Amino acid sequence: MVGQIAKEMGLRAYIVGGVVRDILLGKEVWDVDFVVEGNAIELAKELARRHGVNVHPFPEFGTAHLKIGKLKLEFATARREPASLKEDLIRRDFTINAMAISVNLEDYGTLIDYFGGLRDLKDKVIRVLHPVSFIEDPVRILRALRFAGRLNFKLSRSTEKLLKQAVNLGLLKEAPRGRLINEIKLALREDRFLEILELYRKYRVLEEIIEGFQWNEKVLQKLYALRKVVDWHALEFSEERIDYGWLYLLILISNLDYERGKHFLEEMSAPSWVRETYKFMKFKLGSLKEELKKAKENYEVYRLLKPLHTSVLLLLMLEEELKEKIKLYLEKLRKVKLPKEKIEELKKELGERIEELKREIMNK
Ligand SMILES: Nc1ncnc2c1ncn2[C@@H]1O[C@H](COP(=O)(O)OP(=O)(O)OP(=O)(O)O)[C@@H](O)[C@H]1O
Ligand SMILES: [Mg+2]
Repeated sequence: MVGQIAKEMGLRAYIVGGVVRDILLGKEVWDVDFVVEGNAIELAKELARRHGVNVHPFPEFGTAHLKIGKLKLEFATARREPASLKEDLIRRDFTINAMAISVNLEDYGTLIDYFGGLRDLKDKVIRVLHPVSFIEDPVRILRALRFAGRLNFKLSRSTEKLLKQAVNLGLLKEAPRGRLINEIKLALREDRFLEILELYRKYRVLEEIIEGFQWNEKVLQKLYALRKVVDWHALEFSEERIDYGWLYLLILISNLDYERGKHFLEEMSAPSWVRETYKFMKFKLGSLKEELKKAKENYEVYRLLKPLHTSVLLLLMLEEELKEKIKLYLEKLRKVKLPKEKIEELKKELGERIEELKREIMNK
């Protein structure tokens, strides 16, 4: 694979970063990151050569990206931004991300841990490499929590102190906006994203990001309830799955004004249906809940929930009194079908009579 060419080219290549951590944690990963002492670009192009695949070079970044099957390989030259592996490693964020495993033939299968990344790994501890790490790259403030959210890891004393410092220093607000938005977009893709929100509330990061944002108990409660509803729905219908991460985000921004909220969602590069759910949540949701509680017949609820998005209904299952109604619509009302002969007798305006018969049968 690599070590052959690394030996033939006299270079030294290493599997580096999150991939190594995932391997140690027994995680399946098809995305592989390499750091090389040598010329990594030529090594990558020669790998792509021998394998006969296509290689995208990046002279500016001094890196190369090549894909074999659905497996993606990124090769990078060791750099301090020559530079030894250690110097390339210490510039990264955390200890568990700071390790490497050699693919070179002599040392193959050797985990190289300078900073005790394995020590901090087994202790479930997120730890920065250097004391200025948060000031250096503010994104890490969020990142740590995310990892701490994902793996259920605790922040070390030093790390927590530095993090709280950098947060109180407000460096988060003066951080590059794009990278922050990216980190947030990556955070919501987590299944542990709710716990990440717990850490967010704990260290108050969102208050330093979004305009006029604060925390109250009702939002948190509706977030737990949201987790319940999401778990139940994901349990019942496996083919109806959507992205639930945005729903929590819509819960958080619920109390905020429409203008800045819309601007924020457009700033997040959010999907259509999400922002549509937001606009529908602001204005039309109140009268929706009103007329929903005012519905005597099941068919009326069917008519009301028919044009609605599924996410809107899932969001509507948060109400206790509306639970059985939503569950009824999902598991019964919308599954109703008809025979042939009846349609033929109706044909001797069509959809009207169809909805009429729907009204007839769905009330049983
Ligand atoms: N903001 C950052 N500061 C320093 N190093 C970083 C930063 N972001 C990523 N890295 C380094 O890049 C490597 C992989 O990048 P990435 O941000 O995808 O993290 P990851 O471990 O791959 O997370 P995931 O497995 O969830 O994708 C990490 O091991 C880390 O050392
Ligand atoms: Mg990765």
